[PDB]
Amino acid sequence: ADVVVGIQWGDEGKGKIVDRIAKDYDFVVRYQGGHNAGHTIVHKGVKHSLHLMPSGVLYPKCKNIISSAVVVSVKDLCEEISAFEDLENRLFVSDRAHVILPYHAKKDAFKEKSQNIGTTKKGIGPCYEDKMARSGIRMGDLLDDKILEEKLNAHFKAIEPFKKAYDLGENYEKDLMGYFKTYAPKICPFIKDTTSMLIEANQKGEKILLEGAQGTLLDIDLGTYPFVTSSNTTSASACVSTGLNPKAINEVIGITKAYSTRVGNGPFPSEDTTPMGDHLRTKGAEFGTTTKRPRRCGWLDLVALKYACALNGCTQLALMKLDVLDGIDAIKVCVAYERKGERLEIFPSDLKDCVPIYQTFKGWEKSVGVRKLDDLEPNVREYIRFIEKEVGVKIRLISTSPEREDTIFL
Amino acid sequence: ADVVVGIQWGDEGKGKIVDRIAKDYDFVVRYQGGHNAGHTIVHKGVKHSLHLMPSGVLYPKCKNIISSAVVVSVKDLCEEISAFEDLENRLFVSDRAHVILPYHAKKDAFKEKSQNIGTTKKGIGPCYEDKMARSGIRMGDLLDDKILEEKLNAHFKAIEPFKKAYDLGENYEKDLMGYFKTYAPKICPFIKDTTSMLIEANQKGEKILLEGAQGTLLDIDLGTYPFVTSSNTTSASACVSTGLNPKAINEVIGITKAYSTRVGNGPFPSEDTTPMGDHLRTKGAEFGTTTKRPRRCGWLDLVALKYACALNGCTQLALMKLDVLDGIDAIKVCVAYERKGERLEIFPSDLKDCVPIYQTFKGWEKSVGVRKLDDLEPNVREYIRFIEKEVGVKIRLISTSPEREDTIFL
Ligand SMILES: Nc1nc2c(ncn2[C@@H]2O[C@H](COP(=O)(O)OP(=O)(O)O)[C@@H](O)[C@H]2O)c(=O)[nH]1
Ligand SMILES: Nc1nc2c(ncn2[C@@H]2O[C@H](COP(=O)(O)OP(=O)(O)O)[C@@H](O)[C@H]2O)c(=O)[nH]1
Ligand SMILES: O=P(O)(O)OC[C@H]1O[C@@H](n2cnc3c(OP(=O)(O)O)ncnc32)[C@H](O)[C@@H]1O
Ligand SMILES: O=P(O)(O)OC[C@H]1O[C@@H](n2cnc3c(OP(=O)(O)O)ncnc32)[C@H](O)[C@@H]1O
Ligand SMILES: O=CN(O)CC(=O)O
Ligand SMILES: O=CN(O)CC(=O)O
Ligand SMILES: [Mg+2]
Ligand SMILES: [Mg+2]
Repeated sequence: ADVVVGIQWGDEGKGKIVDRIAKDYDFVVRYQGGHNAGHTIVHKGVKHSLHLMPSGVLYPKCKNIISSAVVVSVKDLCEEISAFEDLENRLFVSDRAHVILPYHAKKDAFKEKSQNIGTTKKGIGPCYEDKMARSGIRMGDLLDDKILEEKLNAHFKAIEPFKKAYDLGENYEKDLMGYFKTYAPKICPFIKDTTSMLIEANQKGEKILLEGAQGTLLDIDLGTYPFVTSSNTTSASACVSTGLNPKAINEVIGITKAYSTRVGNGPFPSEDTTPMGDHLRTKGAEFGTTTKRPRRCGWLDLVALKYACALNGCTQLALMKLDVLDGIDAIKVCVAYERKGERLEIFPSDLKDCVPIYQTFKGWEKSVGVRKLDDLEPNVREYIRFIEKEVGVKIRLISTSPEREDTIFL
Repeated sequence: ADVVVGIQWGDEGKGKIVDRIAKDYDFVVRYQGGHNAGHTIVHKGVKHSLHLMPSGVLYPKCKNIISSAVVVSVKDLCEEISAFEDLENRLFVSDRAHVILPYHAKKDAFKEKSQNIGTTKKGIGPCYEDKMARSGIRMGDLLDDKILEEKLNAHFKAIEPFKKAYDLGENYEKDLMGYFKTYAPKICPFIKDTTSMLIEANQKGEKILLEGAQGTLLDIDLGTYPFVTSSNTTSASACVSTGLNPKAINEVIGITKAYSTRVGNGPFPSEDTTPMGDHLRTKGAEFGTTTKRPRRCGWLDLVALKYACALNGCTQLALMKLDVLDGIDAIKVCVAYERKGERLEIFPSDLKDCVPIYQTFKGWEKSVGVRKLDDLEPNVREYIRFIEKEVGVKIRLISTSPEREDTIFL
């Protein structure tokens, strides 16, 4: 199995890369996160913004799997399903995936008033909380009405003291029963034991592609806590809960932009808050695929990149959005941190007082839409060479526009 | 890096195996769980029951690491530290590990009144809940008094509505400040960036052994939910949050008993509730290393074992407690499940109505203390051969008593 992982703070271009390479796989698997994710595919002038639907959906011969460590908003997934034809037998949702309830999004919004993490307000964190509490509802529960009713009854009891605090509707209980009466029949045909499916697929030598969501620096354990998502986002997360094991991982494709973004609060050493950062936002159209929030923009940070590469075991890199830098006279790359007169070459566990140390590169003019290495300007290829040398991983895919085919393969 | 994982429901003999093989490693790493774990080492008539302390502690040249996905009761860890000499520079606790507060154990006990999971009542689940909420305190916070005070102040506000419900002391707030004034100075010298330590150790080719806690069937995602622990327990969990990556995993040693146990509630297809199960409990001294609860006992279940082997990628097996079966005339092994007239060869996602189908093996008389394959009775070796054939993984370690040296290496 191969894994596509974002090695920054999300939105690196994972949807584009997965869609570009998915034709050569039998399964494409979303393995963590929820509909906080937003993965944009563009082909022939048509854009799809996927949230939980895996990015193999444009190849009908692929089997798309939503695996057990995902958190599922059933209504939102059904709305994604309605955008494609004949998804029966090419989309499967794990019976072990946990279910996001409206309470979760209301609780997310409420706690955000005081925590100020900048979550997507989709209820992801609270759903993972109920999973750890072992009180959460799983997709398999939707297959039996009596089991679902017992679990919903426990949920109604458990949340009663928070009805006013969380601004829960006075018809919350009747509305939620009606929610499942509406959406359970639509989603139930897709619910399967996907763990067994992937155990068997691995044993049979089928080609499996695992699609990460978020990025390494948003990992609950190893990212910029508490400014992180509530799931593990590294490549090993793809073999924790899918039915695969670490020995099955072959290629690990780390996705990185030629600059940096994050959306929401938290440390960002190479952030550019000057009008150049605003230029990156405008030219790169850096607005959240899910929330439409303006992203924070900055320069590529190789200290953080080396850390993420180590945690993932990247065997190749995909370098994205080189075209956004067209016309910028000087490109900065953070190669180290200064901290109180100390030069840090290694990503620390606390980013307080870490100031970027920049190396500057000569810019280029017209990488947009280029499809051959021969046609890239010398200064682009010099930038690429530097990144490869510093990180120690070959850049094998280069993206020069949102379009699927505007990609160089090496 | 090599990984030792329990492939049943915990208590397979992981502490014994890790201690038996740890002399040949530079690092021994606990990577998940908390002091719910209880790992028993016996050597020369002296027993150590470890809970969070890694099982390389009896080899002073080893470096023992408590990694980031662990949950840490500081008082309990300090009490373990006091049992060994000169642990400075051979024990390191990740600055990213989360801290178990007394509130967590009180909340665990309270929710257990209605959930009846049968947790160890150590506060593990609630601590992982606060991690997903991104409100949890991490070990690195203990290194700065101002940061700890701000986080404790938020904790006091957050828990106030539960003071009566959870039977929190009226001096809870002053007691908890005093708790950290007592224990933070003792633990602070051990707190380090262990992620960077293991990134570097892996890059340098040092020998790393990862010690699992619990077992595969207790995995939060893929185990017998909700009768599971709140962490991931498979071998990939060892490369999610430690600083390693899946490509670094070499050997995966799956630890299994020659029969089965679980402690706490939940499905157990091969459970034996007759006096034979009571005999297994007495002869095997099957009482929880942590809680002293009597374990539920039963027969080896190869359907569940094949599932766990697939999730972990086991390259070798360690077969434990063969000596407990000495004198039993017929040994049963569950080779399949019957479910409503259907024969299941593959572990299903719901164990309801699954009845064990048994194959019977001729017993043996005196495997206890045997140290050479030549000295094992033919019927023992026939049993071993069958397990290896059915599971497809070679049994490389055979344990014939609690003692470190009562182990056969192949
Ligand atoms: N200009 C440009 N845009 C790109 C390129 N690759 C992807 N995109 C667009 O960049 C944005 C990436 O954000 P997003 O879809 O959230 O990334 P993901 O979450 O990693 O899939 C989307 O609008 C993509 O269509 C590229 O090479 N150049
Ligand atoms: N009789 C016998 N006891 C064993 C053997 N291996 C380990 N033990 C004991 O079996 C129990 C294993 O439970 P525990 O320590 O909780 O296992 P762990 O959690 O996997 O380390 C302990 O009392 C060990 O001392 C064996 O081969 N034979
Ligand atoms: O509890 P959450 O709702 O998950 O928010 C926690 C933090 O993580 C951010 N976040 C969550 N998903 C993100 C994403 O997804 P993709 O790369 O898959 O498209 N890309 C970028 N940022 C993302 C949020 O802004 C916030 O900072
Ligand atoms: O929330 P928790 O306190 O973790 O309880 C959840 C469930 O998991 C059991 N449990 C937890 N740790 C266990 C263990 O550890 P070692 O193998 O590492 O010694 N061995 C066996 N069972 C174990 C508990 O009995 C319960 O069923
Ligand atoms: O693509 C998804 N994001 O950028 C998260 C968001 O929209 O906030
Ligand atoms: O070794 C630890 N266990 O068996 C868990 C417990 O004691 O309950
Ligand atoms: Mg996105
Ligand atoms: Mg134990």
